[PDB]
Formats: sequence, C-alpha cells, structure tokens
Amino acid sequence: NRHQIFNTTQGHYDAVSFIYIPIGGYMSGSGVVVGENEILTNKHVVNGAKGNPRNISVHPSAKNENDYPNGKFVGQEIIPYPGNSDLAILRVSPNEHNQHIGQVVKPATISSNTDTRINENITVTGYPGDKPLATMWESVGKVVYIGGEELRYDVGGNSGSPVFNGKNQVIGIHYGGYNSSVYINDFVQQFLRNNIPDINIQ
Amino acid sequence: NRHQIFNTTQGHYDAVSFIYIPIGGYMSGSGVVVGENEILTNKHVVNGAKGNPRNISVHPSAKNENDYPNGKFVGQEIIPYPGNSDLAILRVSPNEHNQHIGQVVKPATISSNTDTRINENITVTGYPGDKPLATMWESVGKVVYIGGEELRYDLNSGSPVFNGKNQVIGIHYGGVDNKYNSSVYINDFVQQFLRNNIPDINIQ
Repeated sequence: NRHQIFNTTQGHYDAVSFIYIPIGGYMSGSGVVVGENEILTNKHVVNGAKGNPRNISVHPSAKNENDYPNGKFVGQEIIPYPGNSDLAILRVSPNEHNQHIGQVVKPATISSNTDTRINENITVTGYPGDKPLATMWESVGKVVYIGGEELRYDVGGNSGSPVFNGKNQVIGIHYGGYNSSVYINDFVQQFLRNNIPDINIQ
Repeated sequence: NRHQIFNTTQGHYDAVSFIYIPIGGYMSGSGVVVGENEILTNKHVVNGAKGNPRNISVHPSAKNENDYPNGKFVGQEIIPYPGNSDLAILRVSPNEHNQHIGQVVKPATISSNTDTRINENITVTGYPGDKPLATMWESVGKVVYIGGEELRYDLNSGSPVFNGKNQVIGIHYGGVDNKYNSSVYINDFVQQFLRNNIPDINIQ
C-alpha cells in the first residue's frame, strides 16, 4: 500500500517530478529527471499539451500544491520514443534563475536491466491523481512479467511514474495498464543515449 | 620512467586521490580510496591539518587543478596507524550530493602481500609536487627491500604502490634521495589495522 513521501528532495526521490498541463481544467502526471535538461514521462502525458511544450510545467521534488521546493521548469521540446511504447522525453528550459533541471536535483540512475527478473521487488513513485495535488506517493510491488518493451508489476500508479529497483535505479516508466510500464530495454536505452548524452545507465 | 594519467576515472586509477590542505599556503599529497568512506595516506600528510580533519579536501580521480571529475570529499576523522609507520586512515564525510566516496569510485583492492617479493615490478601512482597541481602520474619501479612495515623500491607522499594485478601493496611516504624510495608495507599487522577500522576493506 501507498505511503506519502515528505522529504521529496532527499536520496533518490528528488528526481521524481510532478507534471502540470492546463487544458477547462488541467491534466497532471509524473516523470523523472534523467538529464541536464530532460525528464522521462508518457506519450499520453505530453500529448495533453497539444503540441505546445511550454504548456507543460515540471516540478521536480514537488511536495504539495503549495510547496515546490525546486520551483518549476517549462517544457521546451517533446521527443517521443519512435517505437510503439508510451514513452517520451521532455526537454525543459532553464528556470527564472538560469539553473538547469539536472542541476537543482540529481538526475536518476537508469538501470541497464541486465539483472531485472520477475518476482523482483520494486517501487513506483509519483503523483497519484486520487491524492491531493502534487503529493508524492511510493507503492511497493513485484515484477510479474517482462517482455520486449513491456514490464508488468503487481494499487495503481500515476502516468509517467518511474519504476525503481532495489538499487533505486529506474527500470521502467509506468504508463497504465496488473500495472504496465515501459521497460527500459536496449532499444529504449539507445533512444535515451541518442538524446540525453549525460544519461546515467548503471 | 613516469607518465601522466589522463583517464583518471577508468580502471584502477579512479581510487587514486588528490589531497589538498591549506596551511600562508597549502600542502598537497596523495591517497587511495579503500572503503565506503575511507582513504589511506601518510601520517605526515594528515598532520598538516593541525588536528582538524575538516581542513583536508580529498579529490578522487583528480585529473588537473581545474578538473575534479568526482568532486571533493571533506575529512571527518583521522585514524593514525598505532605502530611506528607513516600510515593513517582518513575517514571522509559524504559529499554535497550525500554520496559516499566508495560509491563514486571503486575502492582499491589491497594485496594480502603473500606473493610480494624483491625485484618484482610495481607502479607508484599519485600526484607529485614537481608536476602541475592535481595531475596524476604513474611511475614504474622495482622492489628492492621488504622488511617489517617497510617496502622500498627504485624508480609522492601517500601515493598507493600497485603490484601487477593493480592491488595496493604499500603506501609511499618518502625515502632517501639518490638511494631508495620508501613505502609503508601492508603486512599482516597493517592489514589487521585496516580490518579493525574499514568495515568493507577488500584484501585479496
């Protein structure tokens, strides 16, 4: 069961990011900082901006609706994964202090996924839409399926949430659905390397 | 002879560490990361901080004065070797990212020294003071004397002495000019001192 995170800027939680996109309302979602100016999230999240990346606000380490400890970063370029998975890179502008999103937080470590196997314990950490706005929540779960670019795990996760292994490395990006995530396999990794030259794959 | 190391974060070089201590000036020495929060260096290097470990800055895999690719870790506790040898452990605090020094580089392997013999080829690798600041250099040499805690070789303070397997067999501390270089030999007594203080020490 889910537990709220309160020290959102400490340890591996600081790269977990809250996404806000206005529309007669708003869509929210989750993502994870992975590069100097880059986060990962879903295609169906960035699609909410209707082609206009500056409609997307990204709040790394957001703690609640009135506590954005790292401010916000506005989207600059949407880079969707060419393959048929719910993955996109969002490139964000520097903030109103000309700091870079990869400088105010530590970019997450991506897992090579050489050791990832079913029955492994994982966590999914992000901003569930059934909780107060921009509150970070971590759920514990178990990998139950790995195939191609699909990784399923064993309640629900918020669109774009990073999936972490026991080493606090990102093994996948939750996209919906058991729960489904985008498995960061070799093809996904090369996509990341092609676009995020400082990507940290361990 | 001796050659500059440029890819200081690759292979066994990443644990080699540059040490900076302000004193109307500064003193610089060398050391080697051997645990999660621990480096080995000389007594006469840590003595430069005048009792205050926070005066010591440790830069693992330092490449030059303007290039510290693994940043800096600040001294937290000085642990001298109880015996009469120029050896100290420096425990360092986490960095501003709360990373431990043994997580940012691979801690060096220590030699059990069961096979170490005279005439064996070794390297001495560190940050000599006759070279530009924080530049790492490797020096090839030959063991000529082993006795007690004393290991001497032909060819600096705190530089690890590596065998052919890239294991640390000693910690350079000096010598007598035009005669021999001296290191602290990591013998069974030194080895046990390391175990008593460095939980994750790696001796092979």
